[PDB]
Amino acid sequence: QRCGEQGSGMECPNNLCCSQYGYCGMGGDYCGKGCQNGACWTSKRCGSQAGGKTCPNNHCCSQYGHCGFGAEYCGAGCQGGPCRADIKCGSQAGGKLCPNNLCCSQWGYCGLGSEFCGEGCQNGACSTDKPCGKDAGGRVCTNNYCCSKWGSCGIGPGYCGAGCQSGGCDG
Amino acid sequence: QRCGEQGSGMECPNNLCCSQYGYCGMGGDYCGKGCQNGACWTSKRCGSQAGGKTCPNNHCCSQYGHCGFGAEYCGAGCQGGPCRADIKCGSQAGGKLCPNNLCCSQWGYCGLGSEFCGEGCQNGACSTDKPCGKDAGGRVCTNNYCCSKWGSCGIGPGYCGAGCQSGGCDG
Ligand SMILES: CC(=O)N[C@H]1[C@H](OC[C@H]2O[C@@H](O[C@H]3[C@H](O)[C@@H](O)[C@H](O)O[C@@H]3CO)[C@H](O)[C@@H](O)[C@H]2O)O[C@H](CO)[C@@H](O)[C@@H]1O
Ligand SMILES: CC(=O)N[C@H]1[C@H](OC[C@H]2O[C@@H](O[C@H]3[C@H](O)[C@@H](O)[C@H](O)O[C@@H]3CO)[C@H](O)[C@@H](O)[C@H]2O)O[C@H](CO)[C@@H](O)[C@@H]1O
Repeated sequence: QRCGEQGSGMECPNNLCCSQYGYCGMGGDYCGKGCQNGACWTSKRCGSQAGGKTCPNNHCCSQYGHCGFGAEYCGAGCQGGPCRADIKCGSQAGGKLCPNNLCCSQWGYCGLGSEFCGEGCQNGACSTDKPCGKDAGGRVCTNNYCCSKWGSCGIGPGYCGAGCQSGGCDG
Repeated sequence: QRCGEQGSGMECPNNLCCSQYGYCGMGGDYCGKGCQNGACWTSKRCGSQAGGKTCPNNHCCSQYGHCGFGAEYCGAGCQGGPCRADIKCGSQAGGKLCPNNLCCSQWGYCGLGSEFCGEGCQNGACSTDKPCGKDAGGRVCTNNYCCSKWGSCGIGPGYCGAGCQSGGCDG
């Protein structure tokens, strides 16, 4: 239920602002001073102008490095988030990965749903579930995901714990 | 640190899958059966198809009522979320309010950032706190937000509890 640092990076539903103390709400108490994520009155920096950091809550990063929605943020110059432009990736783009765990279609563009994560998916939250490791001819996961003992890619102690074949192993 | 139901409608950062058990991670144990939000393998339903339902994590609802990202989703047809087309609202669109607490600009389009939430903001998460209640001519807030004791609009205990002048007051 807590959010921000007090909630492990958690986000509030419906763009609700996460107060500096880690609770979800709307109003100055949450959206004002110390706002962690959500519709912060005080807009979060991103991309080029902010060390490459991405926007939380899947907001778009304007050409100016500010987080939000609308033509201004998602239109021309958008550096991140659901940009109105099509985001290239995969072999077709220097082997690039999609941002914020987006899947890369076989056609070389970023997205989510069966058309992007389905078959041909190059990276991101692909739902194909290709095996990795000892039995996959030594295959390693994409996105530094952890290859578990059963030889599946994922993130969470069950994938990254002891017996973590490769990737972001805790162990 | 719980997501979905077990964490009060809370969502994971970076489109991480909220498991049936309320924990964030990626993989089948998270993104497969039971997934409550995030980049679930079997995409969430929305729109007119699912009773008017919005998409979690600010995903787009395609014309067919499935949640995701990419041309197919946010492109033509888009029913909700950060569509490619501009979302009209306010007095221009029949006093229509923006979805997901988005701000309705002075011009009749939804968004987040100083441009939609500042001067002229019509509904949604405006950063401007127009006073409500007794000391405001008995003005009421937009979106059924709670007019608080001290005379401010917001959501959360402080605003909707004891001294809630109007709105989504509980007590
Ligand atoms: C979309 C976006 O990221 N807006 C930022 C804003 O952008 C910084 C640049 O602003 C340009 O001027 C904007 C101005 O801010 C708007 O109010 C106006 O309506 O449109 C013009 C378009 O150019 C300047 O040209 C440029 O020098 C930058 O300053 O910055 C503010 C904070 O400064 C931010 O809150 C907002 O999200
Ligand atoms: C954008 C969207 O909502 N996609 C839905 C899809 O929507 C109905 C249409 O499905 C098309 O089929 C998909 C196919 O399932 C994808 O895997 C493939 O890569 O692309 C096509 C085109 O989007 C039909 O061709 C079209 O006529 C519509 O009926 O429905 C599917 C379930 O059928 C859903 O999984 C997908 O997320």
